[PDB]
Amino acid sequence: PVDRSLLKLKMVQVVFRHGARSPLKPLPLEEQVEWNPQLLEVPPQTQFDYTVTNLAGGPKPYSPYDSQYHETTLKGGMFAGQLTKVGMQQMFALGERLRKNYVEDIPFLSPTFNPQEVFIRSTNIFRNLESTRCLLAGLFQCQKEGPIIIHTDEADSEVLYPNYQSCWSLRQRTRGRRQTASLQPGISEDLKKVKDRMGIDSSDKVDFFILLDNVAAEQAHNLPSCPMLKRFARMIEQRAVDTSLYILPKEDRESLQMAVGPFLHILESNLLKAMDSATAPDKIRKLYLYAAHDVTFIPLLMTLGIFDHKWPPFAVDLTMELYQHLESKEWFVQLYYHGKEQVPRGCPDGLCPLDMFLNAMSVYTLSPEKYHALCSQT
Repeated sequence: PVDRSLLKLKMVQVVFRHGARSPLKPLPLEEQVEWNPQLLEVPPQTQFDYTVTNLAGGPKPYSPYDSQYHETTLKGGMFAGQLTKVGMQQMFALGERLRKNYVEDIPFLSPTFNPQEVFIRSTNIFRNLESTRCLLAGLFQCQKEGPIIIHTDEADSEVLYPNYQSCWSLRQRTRGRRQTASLQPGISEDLKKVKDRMGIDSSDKVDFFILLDNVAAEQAHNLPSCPMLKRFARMIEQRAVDTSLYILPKEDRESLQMAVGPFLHILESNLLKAMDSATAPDKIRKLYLYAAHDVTFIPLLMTLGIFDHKWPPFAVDLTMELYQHLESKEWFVQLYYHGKEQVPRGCPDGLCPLDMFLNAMSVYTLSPEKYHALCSQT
């Protein structure tokens, strides 16, 4: 048994999903809920100025995703996929929770944003950059000692989600299952049933991802959803998860490696920086922030053996704390998901000795050189 009073907090990594937003695509029904631009009013307490650069960096890369979303105008006038004031407030509250843990309860982080203590990375999509702003606003109460810089990568090299367009081997392994996923036993019958009851045309192309997208977005904003959409909300969520897992199952190790392995390699590398005491204390940070996606969380959670079979909700976070025992000099990792203490695969306890944790992750970790080899057929 370890006495936690001799544990000293060294490093924190937070991976989070953006807050509540408008749907990527609306449902194909004559009667749709309105997405009103009034939902985009910025809460004053989240006002924080930042700039975005590439990883170098370097100018903010072009975002194909932002362009794609602006091609879709929802009933009411909002664009698809935009963070709302509801989402901004969720991200702010996550920020204030972090402040409680890492600023107030122990003096780990400065009360004001210090560029040298914090590394910030996001995918290059407006809802993630804005969520990052709101998280920081809550964590630092809109106070900074220096400019906030968010790093983002070119879409073609991005590792913060499974990248199908850039990784040829991943695309090839999953293509067959992706084709047939909605035709699988029990998924297909449920899908047919929900579409029938909702009066959605048999010809319309709709899967559980689209249904879940809309019910989660509508529910988070308390919009007047179709009564049948509400009746099936839980089943819809379950089947969206089943679809995802059929395509990228826990038993397919190599697909998991290519999907999340490079991101895990990043998280591992951060932990390892603690093993070198003298080397580059300049490069090391106290806090690493990554704005990632629900499609990142699912495989990520599975590789850590903590997946709960729920769709990762708006503003969810995965938090990794690294401690060193002051007497023993042993290193320990603690993992939390959505505020809840977790016990990862291959770990005896919630407080996991660093060496055992690293061994567990190493099953799925993918170095950049290996990953690069697989991204190409030739």
